[PDB]
Amino acid sequence: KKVIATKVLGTVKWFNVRNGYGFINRNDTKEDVFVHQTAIKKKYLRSVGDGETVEFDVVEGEKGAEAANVTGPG
RNA sequence: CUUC
Repeated sequence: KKVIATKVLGTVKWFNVRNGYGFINRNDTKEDVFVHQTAIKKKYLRSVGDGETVEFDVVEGEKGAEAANVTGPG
């Protein structure tokens, strides 16, 4: 729930619509960050596409770092 | 709901 970073840019590595999650690779540190469908801002509402550039916050989830408030750049 |  704690915000670790804000307005981070990254590239969607993959996002699986069957399982409802994927990973975004941060452009600043080159680390993958977990992203759940519920963390994506508005059929497949709340999805992102592989290869897309997104902007997001990084928070500390139960299981480590995850994306929050995932939107288009800007 | 953590590398499909």
